[PDB]
Amino acid sequence: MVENSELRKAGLKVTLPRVKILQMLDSAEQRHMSAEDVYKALMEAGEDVGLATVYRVLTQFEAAGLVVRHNFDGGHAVFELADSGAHDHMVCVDTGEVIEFMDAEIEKRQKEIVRERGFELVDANLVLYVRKKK
Amino acid sequence: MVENSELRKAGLKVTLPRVKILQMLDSAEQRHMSAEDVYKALMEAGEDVGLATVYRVLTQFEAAGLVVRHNFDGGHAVFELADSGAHDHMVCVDTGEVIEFMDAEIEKRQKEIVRERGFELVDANLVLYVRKKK
Amino acid sequence: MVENSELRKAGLKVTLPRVKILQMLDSAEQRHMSAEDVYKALMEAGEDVGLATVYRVLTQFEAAGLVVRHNFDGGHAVFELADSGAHDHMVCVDTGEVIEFMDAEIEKRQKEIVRERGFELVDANLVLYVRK
Amino acid sequence: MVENSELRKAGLKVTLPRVKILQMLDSAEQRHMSAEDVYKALMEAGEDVGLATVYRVLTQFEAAGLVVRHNFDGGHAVFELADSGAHDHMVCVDTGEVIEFMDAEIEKRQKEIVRERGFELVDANLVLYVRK
Ligand SMILES: [Mn+2]
Ligand SMILES: [Mn+2]
Ligand SMILES: [Mn+2]
Ligand SMILES: [Mn+2]
Ligand SMILES: [Mn+2]
Ligand SMILES: [Mn+2]
Ligand SMILES: [Mn+2]
Ligand SMILES: [Mn+2]
Ligand SMILES: [Mn+2]
Ligand SMILES: [Mn+2]
Ligand SMILES: [Mn+2]
Ligand SMILES: [Mn+2]
Ligand SMILES: [Mn+2]
Ligand SMILES: [Zn+2]
Ligand SMILES: [Zn+2]
Ligand SMILES: [Zn+2]
Ligand SMILES: [Zn+2]
Ligand SMILES: [Zn+2]
Ligand SMILES: [Zn+2]
Ligand SMILES: [Zn+2]
Ligand SMILES: [Zn+2]
Ligand SMILES: [Zn+2]
Ligand SMILES: [Zn+2]
Ligand SMILES: [Zn+2]
Ligand SMILES: [Zn+2]
Ligand SMILES: [Zn+2]
Ligand SMILES: [Zn+2]
Ligand SMILES: [Zn+2]
Ligand SMILES: [Zn+2]
Ligand SMILES: [Zn+2]
Ligand SMILES: [Zn+2]
Ligand SMILES: [Zn+2]
Ligand SMILES: [Zn+2]
Ligand SMILES: [Zn+2]
Ligand SMILES: [Zn+2]
Repeated sequence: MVENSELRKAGLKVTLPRVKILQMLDSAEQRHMSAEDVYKALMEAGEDVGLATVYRVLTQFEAAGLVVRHNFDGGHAVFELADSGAHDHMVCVDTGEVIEFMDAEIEKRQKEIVRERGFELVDANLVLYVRKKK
Repeated sequence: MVENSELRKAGLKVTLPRVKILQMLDSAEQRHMSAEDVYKALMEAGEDVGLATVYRVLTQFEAAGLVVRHNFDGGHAVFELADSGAHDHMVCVDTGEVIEFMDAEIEKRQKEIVRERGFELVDANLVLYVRKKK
Repeated sequence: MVENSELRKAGLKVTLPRVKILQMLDSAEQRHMSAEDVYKALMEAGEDVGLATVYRVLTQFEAAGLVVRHNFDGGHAVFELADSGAHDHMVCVDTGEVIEFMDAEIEKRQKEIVRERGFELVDANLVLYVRK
Repeated sequence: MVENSELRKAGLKVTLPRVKILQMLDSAEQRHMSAEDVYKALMEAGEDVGLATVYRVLTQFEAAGLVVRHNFDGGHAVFELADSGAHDHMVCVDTGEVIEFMDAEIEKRQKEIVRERGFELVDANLVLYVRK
């Protein structure tokens, strides 16, 4: 996507680090990245952005809604482009593996539960902690 | 419930502060309490437990599974006795009001989504952020 | 008492809530406010900002460097303007009373420690948990 | 190298994972490990502890006072044995390099500040963010 239109969308001055990090997420191979993952990846692509900046920019992106922040294993923060796959996850509680899913039935029931009570749905989070039965 | 059987359940030496705080939760009027709420309430009932202890004991309880920890408004931690109502919440994103719900349809679909993929369900969290439409 | 100029240096478009929250933090300059505390105060003043809007603006400000975020008692987040005094606190473990202090000897020793190591000092944080 | 006696003082029943994780933290005493780092090491050693079990044990230890929890780079939690040295760190903002230091002048001034105020000192934390 057009990073510069997005940064204007979110009320954020277009600056070099903001554009480099957003390009990294857009083009990232792995969908769930730690702040350290983004910093390692920028080094790889030969971009000079310190870990402190990387985390601050991810925090602005989250607050602006560009990115969703999770804590699946409890011990480190995951950032994820804020698209519609970002809200439905199964977590293997023994390995830390994260698996996205989408079930139209559950998406529809969620809107029902909330309208029947006089509300509109702003946002849903569903996390399914799972174990491989055998 | 019998606090002392619970503390043994969870691998926790029975001590005065652990039993006072657990009695407070069991008998609390409000279901979602900050650490500050529990400390204020203990003062009220005329029990001498410092804020630092209160938070540490809640942290042990969470880790032992006796209590569930949420962050609904992003700005403060909520502790909640770990019963079956502790995993399904709507949050009014303008007021911070939290409302528990239970929908048997959604509970059943969640088990389906996970067995059809070779897993057993250890735990589910569902948070519905809502706005009062009018 | 409000500033769009503070927001610009931060690289942040000027908006109703950013301005209202920012001058709220300024016209209440030593309180150590939670997100809820800010939300309550705006309601008094008669603003209309949702609670989630408050917390997202305060997080934007933290990232931008306009505000410092602490968690003193473990339970709730404190948002403080990034002034001199915002990095040195004593904290009463039993009550959660928070108290800013500033000690020039301490602040001098910090810079010497760092200089004697070939580093420059970007920021320091000191928290003293105390009782009695 | 493992201790059920450490666990007892903490008020914690002695269990397989608590013991295995505890001696893992001891036989790797200056690493500043994440929950994942601990989980990986146990797998090497050939233990069988789930990742979520690791993190819950480390949280129990933090609450019990056996371990100190830091978040140095903002992104992941660090779990450190609560020894001397576990509360004073420099931190390279650009790389996340972490370095323990201890300075007796600083440690002396801290106790004077607190004493001159009628307080006793329960715990202090110093973090110096540095570059170059
Ligand atoms: Mn981790
Ligand atoms: Mn709050
Ligand atoms: Mn359904
Ligand atoms: Mn702080
Ligand atoms: Mn609190
Ligand atoms: Mn509090
Ligand atoms: Mn200072
Ligand atoms: Mn000195
Ligand atoms: Mn720390
Ligand atoms: Mn990280
Ligand atoms: Mn990290
Ligand atoms: Mn020290
Ligand atoms: Mn001195
Ligand atoms: Zn792009
Ligand atoms: Zn999450
Ligand atoms: Zn999440
Ligand atoms: Zn979501
Ligand atoms: Zn969804
Ligand atoms: Zn259905
Ligand atoms: Zn979202
Ligand atoms: Zn009871
Ligand atoms: Zn939650
Ligand atoms: Zn929750
Ligand atoms: Zn749950
Ligand atoms: Zn449920
Ligand atoms: Zn269904
Ligand atoms: Zn649970
Ligand atoms: Zn102005
Ligand atoms: Zn101040
Ligand atoms: Zn600071
Ligand atoms: Zn700072
Ligand atoms: Zn032993
Ligand atoms: Zn150490
Ligand atoms: Zn410490
Ligand atoms: Zn400590």
